[PDB]
Amino acid sequence: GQIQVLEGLEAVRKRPGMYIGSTSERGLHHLVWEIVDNSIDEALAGYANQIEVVIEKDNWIKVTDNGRGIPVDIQEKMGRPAVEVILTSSVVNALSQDLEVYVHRNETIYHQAYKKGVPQFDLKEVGTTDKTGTVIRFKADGEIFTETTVYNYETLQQRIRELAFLNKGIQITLRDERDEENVREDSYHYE
Ligand SMILES: Cc1[nH]c(C(=O)Nc2nc3c(OCc4ccccc4)cc(C(=O)O)cc3s2)c(Cl)c1Cl
Ligand SMILES: [Cl-]
Repeated sequence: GQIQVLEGLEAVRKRPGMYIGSTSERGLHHLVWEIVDNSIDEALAGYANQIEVVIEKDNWIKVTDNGRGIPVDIQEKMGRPAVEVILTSSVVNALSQDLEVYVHRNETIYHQAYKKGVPQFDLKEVGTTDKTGTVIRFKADGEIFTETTVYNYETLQQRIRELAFLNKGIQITLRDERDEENVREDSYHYE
């Protein structure tokens, strides 16, 4: 089970272009689409209706949704929490130098961090909450994306606007916090 996980990460890092199209600027932006697509699926299942994408200092990406939260129940097949199985099978996690998740579920905040898809510690209870949803924060691996790891605000804006237009009823917000002195936000919500 666990051995099959490591080979999966190795495979994605060995031929990243086969999984995200390219290691150019295009492939870097794809990382955001892959995570946002998971939030959109949770909205289409009837659970979520708000997605926030933040470009943080040093081109971290934070994606937050108000869905049910990725499940944390032990996956009888792997003996690992479901969220760990799901994120260790993620292309984005494989192609990130660092990735962390916060799940709000069962009135609890759970946290796990990864490097190149490898968990750095067991899923941990870190707090309490009266909300549900998922926070993903990731830093693209510069060893993979050798051209640029800098996000283009207008590229992300055009695609987020498109996703809000195609998926009516979902509020999707993009915020650029890289320059703390000039913060830019665009928020889209069709019908
Ligand atoms: C930013 C973000 N959000 C999500 C996300 O919310 N995905 C979810 N998948 C799921 C989900 O997927 C299927 C599942 C997987 C393992 C164990 C039970 C169900 C189930 C349930 C549920 O049963 O309550 C809830 C969620 S929420 C993901 Cl994945 C990412 Cl990345
Ligand atoms: Cl759960």
